[PDB]
Amino acid sequence: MDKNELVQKAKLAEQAERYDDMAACMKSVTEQGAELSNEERNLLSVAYKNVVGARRSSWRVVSSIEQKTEKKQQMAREYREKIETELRDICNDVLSLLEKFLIPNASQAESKVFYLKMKGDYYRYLAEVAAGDDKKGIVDQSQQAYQEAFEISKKEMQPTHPIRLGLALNFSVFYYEILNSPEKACSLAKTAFDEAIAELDTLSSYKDSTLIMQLLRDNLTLWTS
Amino acid sequence: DKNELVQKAKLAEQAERYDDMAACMKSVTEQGAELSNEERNLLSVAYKNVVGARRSSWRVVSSIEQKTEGAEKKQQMAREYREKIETELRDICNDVLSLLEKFLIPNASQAESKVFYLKMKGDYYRYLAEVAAGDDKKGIVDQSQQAYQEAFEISKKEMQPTHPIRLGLALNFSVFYYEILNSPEKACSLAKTAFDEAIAELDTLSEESYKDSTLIMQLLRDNLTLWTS
Amino acid sequence: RRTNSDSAL
Amino acid sequence: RRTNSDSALH
Repeated sequence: MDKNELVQKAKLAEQAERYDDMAACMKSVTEQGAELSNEERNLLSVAYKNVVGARRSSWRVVSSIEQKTEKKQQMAREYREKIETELRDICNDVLSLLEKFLIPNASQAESKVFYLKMKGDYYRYLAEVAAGDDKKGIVDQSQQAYQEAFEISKKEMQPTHPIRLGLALNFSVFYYEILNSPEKACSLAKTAFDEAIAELDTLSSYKDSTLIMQLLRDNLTLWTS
Repeated sequence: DKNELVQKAKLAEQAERYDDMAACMKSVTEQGAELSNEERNLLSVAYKNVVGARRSSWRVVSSIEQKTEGAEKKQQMAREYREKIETELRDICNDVLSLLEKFLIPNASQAESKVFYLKMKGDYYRYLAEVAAGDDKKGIVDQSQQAYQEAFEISKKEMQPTHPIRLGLALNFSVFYYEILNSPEKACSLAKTAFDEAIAELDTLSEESYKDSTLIMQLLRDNLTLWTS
Repeated sequence: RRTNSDSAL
Repeated sequence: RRTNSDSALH
């Protein structure tokens, strides 16, 4: 439909908590080829965050059952693999939109940091369930997306920009959970928090950036414990 | 195998994947044998969550439809989306009502099971009535009422006032009167009587279910307080 | 909707 | 999992 009609349906689907519908409408918006507005970009992000988040949550449950259990164990394994297939298909859909439309069309550093962070995120979700010989390649794909976003954000954005702060948050999470590097995770998080604290008198985004700062410090306390 | 399907259904419930859970208990039911109490609960829990998501989404979109009067584009989008949700909802309850008519109610050997499934029939016809069109509504409403009434008569004859299934039936039957029939005085009479009769007989409580019977009693009185305002 | 049915349990 | 990512805010 009209790009603006699909966006209106996405907002309706969001209020109804029907995130498959919401993602289908924002995928259709993206496939029209035009650069996304900040509102449309957020709607796409929120929709797929919820669609993949349900699979991530169910995966964690079933994988823990498998490890706390022989007939029962193989039953859980086949169910985990079913969820994994759903999860991988969701993240491959997002990564394809990123490679084909979002990243090449991004004109400004803010939107490019945003999409490269999203690329790091969905490769990270792929790494969360990857095993065997595919993992190292997937993990490095996540790291390289985060790293490029991290470098652009540090040069073009202020320490208090919520997109820069959210990238540092997820990059530190990548270091802690995927690379099993706790000291680099807390180093990255502490610097982002401290540099934002130092510049809190030049904020426009106050709660959006301070909410991320609270998550940074909460993670720091948990990982230092 | 039935126990494999029941075992996967429990897996789906823990993963909060209620479509999967319902598909497995639908398949178990279609094997034609009477459901265990464990299987019965899993079927009920699965579809309660499956239909509950559509009911919740319907309430949201129908309220948006009503606050966009004079906003033509927004109202027609909400109307078409509500109808899309309604179609999903109707298919879910027709699947449940089909399982009830073909397997669950005919296979119910015990009075407790008959009350449970007849109440379930009343429930899912009530959900159909919440979204029914003009000319379909009265027939759907009468089907819910007749299912509740038959369950109500069996429960009053075979169960003690504190039985949670008898109490849960009185709760939902009273809700039917308030929300579907718009008869608050009958709704409060039904709820008040069920509460009072359970208070008169508190000696008929088991450790396994005395918690469940007092929780429903509190819900009965909470509705009583709300409907009296 | 503040009215509760059995689903509240 | 008690670790939080940016998704906790959207």
